[PDB]
Amino acid sequence: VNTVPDVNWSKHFGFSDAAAFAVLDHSKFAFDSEVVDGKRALADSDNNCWVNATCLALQFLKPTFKYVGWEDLWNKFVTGDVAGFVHLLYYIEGVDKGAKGDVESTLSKLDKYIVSSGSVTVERSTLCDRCNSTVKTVTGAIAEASVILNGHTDGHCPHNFEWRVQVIGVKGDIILLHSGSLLNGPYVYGDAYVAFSGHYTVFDNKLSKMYDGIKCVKTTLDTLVASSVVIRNG
Ligand SMILES: [Zn+2]
Repeated sequence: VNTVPDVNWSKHFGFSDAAAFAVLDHSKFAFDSEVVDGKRALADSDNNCWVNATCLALQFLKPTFKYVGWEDLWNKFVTGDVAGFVHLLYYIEGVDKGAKGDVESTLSKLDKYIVSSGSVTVERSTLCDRCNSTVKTVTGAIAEASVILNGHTDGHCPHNFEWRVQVIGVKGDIILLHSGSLLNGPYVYGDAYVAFSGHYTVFDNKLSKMYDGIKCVKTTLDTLVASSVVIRNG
């Protein structure tokens, strides 16, 4: 009779069924957390490693959210009230509590809720004399691109020349989600990498440390297979 209208929640959160999220208790998603080297990390529990990696990646990115409700739940997350933002991730990605989710799939959905912060330029080059190399610049906070330093082949033109795809520039701040099969480095340089340790971790590339839940391990990027890279001011 006297509730916030449903369209008020949709404006607040930016998706049409937000009232159905807003009515739900979020307290089952209040995972234990600690602040480890200045960032909020979730203790490993209930297959939540994918949530920890998503939220640590976002803290390396430093996003500005487009919608007030996201901004509010994010500010609460960083100050230690984590449940609402964590539930929001399970809700948006569509993962049962207790099941594993895919970090890159989740980050990909979050792009529309975040103010654009960077751009990535990918060249698809060929030596063919009939076909032309192409260049495409994607602008956002999260974008799909090969995270392999020297690029990768991408099939052939009909004249039998290889196409090669490669990141040739990054401006601003952006997370690149790896596009193809998982491979060893060298990787495009960034501040942090989402990686596989049999589960998700996040590697800080300036401190050379790996977050595993709330634990921290000094190790090297060479020991890891990265699925995404967080790049800051180029
Ligand atoms: Zn050709």
